[PDB]
Amino acid sequence: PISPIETVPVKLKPGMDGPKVKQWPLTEEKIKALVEICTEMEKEGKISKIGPENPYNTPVFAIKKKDSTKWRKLVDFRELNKRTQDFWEVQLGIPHPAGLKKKKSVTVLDVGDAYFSVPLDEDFRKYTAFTIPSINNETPGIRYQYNVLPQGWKGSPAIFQSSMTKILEPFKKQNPDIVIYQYMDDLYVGSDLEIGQHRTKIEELRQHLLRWGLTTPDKKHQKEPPFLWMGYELHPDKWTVQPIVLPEKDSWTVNDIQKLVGKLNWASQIYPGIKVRQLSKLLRGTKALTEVIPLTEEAELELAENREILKEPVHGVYYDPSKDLIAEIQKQGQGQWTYQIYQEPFKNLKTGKYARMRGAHTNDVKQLTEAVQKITTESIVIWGKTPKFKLPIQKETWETWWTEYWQATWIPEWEFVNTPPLVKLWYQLEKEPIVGAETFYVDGAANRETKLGKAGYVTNKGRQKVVPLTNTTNQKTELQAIYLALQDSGLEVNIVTNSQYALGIIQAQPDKSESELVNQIIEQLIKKEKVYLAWVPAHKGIGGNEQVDKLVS
Amino acid sequence: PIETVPVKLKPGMDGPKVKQWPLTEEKIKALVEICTEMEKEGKISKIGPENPYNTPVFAIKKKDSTKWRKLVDFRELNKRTQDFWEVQLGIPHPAGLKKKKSVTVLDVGDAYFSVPLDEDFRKYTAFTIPSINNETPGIRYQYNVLPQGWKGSPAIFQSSMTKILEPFKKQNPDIVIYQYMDDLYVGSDLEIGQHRTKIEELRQHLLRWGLTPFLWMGYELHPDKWTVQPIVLPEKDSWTVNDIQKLVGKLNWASQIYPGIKVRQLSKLLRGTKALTEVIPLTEEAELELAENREILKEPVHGVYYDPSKDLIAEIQKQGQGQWTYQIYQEPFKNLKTGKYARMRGAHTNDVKQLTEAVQKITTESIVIWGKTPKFKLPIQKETWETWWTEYWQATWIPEWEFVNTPPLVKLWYQ
DNA sequence: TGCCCCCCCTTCGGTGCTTTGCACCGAAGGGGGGG
Ligand SMILES: Nc1ccn([C@H]2C[C@H](O)[C@@H](COP(=O)(O)OP(=O)(O)OP(=O)(O)O)O2)c(=O)n1
Ligand SMILES: OC[C@H]1O[C@@](CO)(O[C@H]2O[C@H](CO)[C@@H](O)[C@H](O)[C@H]2O)[C@@H](O)[C@@H]1O
Ligand SMILES: [Ca+2]
Repeated sequence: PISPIETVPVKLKPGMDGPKVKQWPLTEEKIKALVEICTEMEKEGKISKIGPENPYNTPVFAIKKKDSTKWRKLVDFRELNKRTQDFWEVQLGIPHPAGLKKKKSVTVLDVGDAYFSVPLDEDFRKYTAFTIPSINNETPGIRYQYNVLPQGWKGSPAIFQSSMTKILEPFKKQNPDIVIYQYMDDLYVGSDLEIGQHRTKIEELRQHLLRWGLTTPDKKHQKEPPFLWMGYELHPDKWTVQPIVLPEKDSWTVNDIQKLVGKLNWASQIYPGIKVRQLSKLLRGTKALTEVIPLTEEAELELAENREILKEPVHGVYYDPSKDLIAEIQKQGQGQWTYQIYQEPFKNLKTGKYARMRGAHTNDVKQLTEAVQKITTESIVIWGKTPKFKLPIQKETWETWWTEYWQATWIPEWEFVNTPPLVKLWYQLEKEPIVGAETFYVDGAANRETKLGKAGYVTNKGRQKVVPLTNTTNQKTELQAIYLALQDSGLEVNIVTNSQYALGIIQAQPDKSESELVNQIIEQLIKKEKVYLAWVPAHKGIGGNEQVDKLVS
Repeated sequence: PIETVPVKLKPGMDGPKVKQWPLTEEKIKALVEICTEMEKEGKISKIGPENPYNTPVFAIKKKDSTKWRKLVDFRELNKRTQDFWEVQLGIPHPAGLKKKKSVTVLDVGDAYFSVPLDEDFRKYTAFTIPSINNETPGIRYQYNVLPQGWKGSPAIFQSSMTKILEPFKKQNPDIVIYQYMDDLYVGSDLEIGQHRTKIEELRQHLLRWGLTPFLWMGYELHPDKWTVQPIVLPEKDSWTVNDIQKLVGKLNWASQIYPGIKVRQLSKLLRGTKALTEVIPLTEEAELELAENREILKEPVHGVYYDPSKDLIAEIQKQGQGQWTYQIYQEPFKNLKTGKYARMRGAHTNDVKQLTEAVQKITTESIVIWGKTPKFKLPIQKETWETWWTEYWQATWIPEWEFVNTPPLVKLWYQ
């Protein structure tokens, strides 16, 4: 006698009726294998046959299981999902082995036909109707409705996932010495008990789950390490990811590159130093999914660097709450950053990488702060606390940055680590004008229609310049005019512009930019020793600003 | 045996569907302990995924408080909950609360748990407690009584609240009492010793209802000592070319607020093309223009007044060295109040703490002065603010904010 | 030729000030992974 799993109330969206999609043609090899599986569901009571009063229907198909001889029955409920009410998914994330604490006893379980062991909402089973051809549509055929959670309905995961928690709820409260990682039907159960007292509680759990209609077959019962869990391998003291297959094809399409970068991102959690910048840079463009791309010289070297990392098998360690968390970031160049999280040296819990390029103009300090924030969120997800940071930036470099930035920025408790390349500011603008430096009154202008423009400067020493520009904008000339001032000036120069656009970019001290002009301006600023920038309003009769605005307009 | 006040949403709006953000270990342990005790007392109940609504939840510690306090980010629900001013349950704002020498704030939100909630409205108060490392799927809850942090809780409870405060307001007619969300602002002009005595009386006056986070804490405000930060022109003798350039840039911006400001006689001092550090004297016409402009900055801005139907908006400017300036307005350049903060907690070491502290200071002033919370324009990146602000938040309310990135081309509020 | 969740990389359209150019951002579609 099994206790009923309480039905979850399910409704349709207001003013919407059930689905009527009929059925697409199916090949005979699939039609035959389907009728055998459906008869098994009628036997166990998971599917009823009566439905002449049912005008609804949903298409059905079948694909095999992952490397198994059993076909998996699926139903295209995309029309039902549009008309079904919205659910709030109780699955908030994915568990990670780097957050696990070492246990003396470990067991892995998997409920059999998990979706089919939970009773569906009574009033909703009429909308799960579906037809299957008997013999190539010669005879009408057998119609059915689902009495349990089907596969393909958008509410099936969330309903089973919350129902699974209600069944485990009395077991976990009455056994606080046990840790249960539930992810759909996959069950990780670990404790510091004698692995015999563990086998007892495991069998107690097996019966407790069997007391609610959930079978735990021995084919999916894992008792001996290594435990294959969530795509990893769990050893008693270390963990590692399941083997990675790198396609070694000599003719790369767009879809091959997409599969490559995807697996490199997946491996970058434990394999340190994975780069995908030059490889993904081949993917940028409006190319079709089949177009063949020749690997560039930098992308081929980067692919070779990743092969060397994946040759040697790498492992991670488990989480000790009694020790602090340490996060150490290294700069890889070209906006790429890798990091490791560990508690004891050379024993990484997990690695990762941050190569996100946000903004048209940035610097290494911003990218490092973005990397620290990505790590902080990840650590709070996995361990619920912020790690101590080891950053390749000197305290003086950071202090100079955050105190002078106009935006509020901050990094948690961190210490400097002299691991080159170090992060530094490549130039810094003076806060006050430079005595003895030539003052460059700078301005530009462009015609909105002809896209022609001029940009130049006038200094206090009589120096002047105007340069005509073609296929340009007002913003470019304003940048171009500052660039001229930097080129024709000494090591120390005062530059007075009226461009709010250009001054906002430069004052953020970028060292890299998507604009060729900004990079040339960056290159000039690094060569200089003292640069003072100042803004004045236009059309107010100010200094050389009125003189240079006439020369460019 | 208390009938529930039926509550509806604004027509044409759904319920809140906001995802739960990650929580630290200490906050999850605090919420699980609190959400277990609230489940024993029937104030909350577990729900399933069939409830399509969700609202973030986390815990805070008020100033000088060692015990945790559950806080729900009902910002999305309050915007979608019917304004109770149309139901006439709105609380009028006393214009004298800002004039009292002392104002004590009391967290009376625990009394809201005694009043049930409309059954057809409980599904909108759904929240989900996360699990560390996603060990367990989301454990979803919903409210059965008046939840803390919802704008309808003080409106429904105000009918009961006016009765509990009747004997104290009559024995002390000079004391102004204002209610905003979970807080009670009590202001008097007495001596600080006699003020705290009347505050302690008000605490024990509420215990007489409790028998028929906790109430023991109180925070002292002094709105009569609040000062404003005006736009100021620096006093110099030898002005360099760059000095006058910055001044003209500042005055030109200020002309958008004070239309009487002129710069014609100061701009003509910048006629030539001189080096930025060259000292230049002040002409006779420019001496009057600068003196006349200072007088315009003394007098108030014409036609600035608070519109109770308009949203308040607050901008903040990080000035460095622990200095922070802010302005509260409803229409652009028509500022209702300008101010400056200094030596706040986190000065010279943590900007996000100071910015979080300044947002709390500004919001508290807006509640005392107008009974509203302004929408903030925060000088910070989105991810930088979303990562740390919950670690330094100490209030029971949460204002609305957007993020800006305006470089300081003209130092306008601070020299 | 199904469902739900998490991650990164690229693209594209909407939004608001740098303004009618340029910058930022969230959604979406590609990939990886899990059940
Ligand atoms: N491609 C997949 C794989 C899984 N699942 C969902 C539905 C299953 O109920 C659940 C668990 O997957 P299983 O492979 O374990 O399937 P059952 O648990 O359904 O069967 P088995 O007896 O093989 O365990 O995950 C899915 O929707 N699509
Ligand atoms: O920081 C904004 C951030 O918060 C989210 C979810 O946490 O939305 C919350 O904050 C918004 C900004 O005020 C509110 O409008 C909303 O009601 C509230 O849930 C995200 O939308 C956003 O990324
Ligand atoms: Ca299974």
